[PDB]
Amino acid sequence: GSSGSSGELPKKRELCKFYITGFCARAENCPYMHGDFPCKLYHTTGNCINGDDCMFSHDPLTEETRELLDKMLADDAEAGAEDEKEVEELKKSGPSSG
Ligand SMILES: [Zn+2]
Ligand SMILES: [Zn+2]
Repeated sequence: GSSGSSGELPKKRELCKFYITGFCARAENCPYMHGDFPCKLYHTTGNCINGDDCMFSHDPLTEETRELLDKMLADDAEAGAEDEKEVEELKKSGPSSG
């Protein structure tokens, strides 16, 4: 990357709230980012659980994209919701059969 600049046009460079799952009514009509968008996990720590077959792009962050994360994260991180959690049972005792 050398230019960095990006003409000012009506295009959302954010992670579509649908792409996350894959059910986005508008495919090529989605003003948001789908693939190009850089992977989060791959960055959060460096390695992605998915692997080489990730649904997200693993390209090297750029002066541009970089700005995205700053927002995406800030939004999510800041706005966090509580969710139940527990430790599933490995193996509960069972009766006998004869
Ligand atoms: Zn979309
Ligand atoms: Zn990934």
